[PDB]
Amino acid sequence: LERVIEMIQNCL
Amino acid sequence: FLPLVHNIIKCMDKDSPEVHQDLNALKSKFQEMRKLISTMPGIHLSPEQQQQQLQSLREQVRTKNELLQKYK
Amino acid sequence: RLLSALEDLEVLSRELIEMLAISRNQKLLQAGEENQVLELLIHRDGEFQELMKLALNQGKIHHEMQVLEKEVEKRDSDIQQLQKQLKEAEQILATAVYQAKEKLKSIEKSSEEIIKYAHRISASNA
Repeated sequence: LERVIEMIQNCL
Repeated sequence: FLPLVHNIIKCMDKDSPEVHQDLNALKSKFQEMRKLISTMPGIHLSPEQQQQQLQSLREQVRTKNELLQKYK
Repeated sequence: RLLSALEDLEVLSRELIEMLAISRNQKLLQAGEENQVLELLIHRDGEFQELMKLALNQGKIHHEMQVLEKEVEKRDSDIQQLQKQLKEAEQILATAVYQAKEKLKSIEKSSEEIIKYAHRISASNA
């Protein structure tokens, strides 16, 4: 959930 | 490529001094440049169409980015 | 158009040399001998000194094409990772846990009743 949100905000 | 030809044209306009035993430089200058005309990136199509293609693909790039904002 | 403007320069120069050298070429008078052809060369140079600058803009315009396509690839390269994590996301979740809910919870409730039920037929195996 945090990785996806980080993925959502970031290019990767 | 393209900036060089303007220099080649400048050089070709300042040659052919006199008539004697001479070097066929003017003959090698139109041939050298004629190759440069055959290698210009953009004479194959009009400039307006290329610019229109830029905005059309910027529309999707913007739309994808704009739809990437609703993504959040 | 550009290539045509150059074959004129060579042809005009070639004919100019012949009649400044060949004395018998007076009868065969053609282009590259008068002052009108020289003026034509100047106009060709002027036209040839305009089509290059238009092309220089085209090359720069085409360069802006590649950078945009790269962004499209970058905006689409991550999609391959996006699709990879969606299938992973679905598999992570335990779907249809309602079966486990009505099964496990029913066993739990009563935990005080199962213990009492098993205390009276114990040692049920040989």
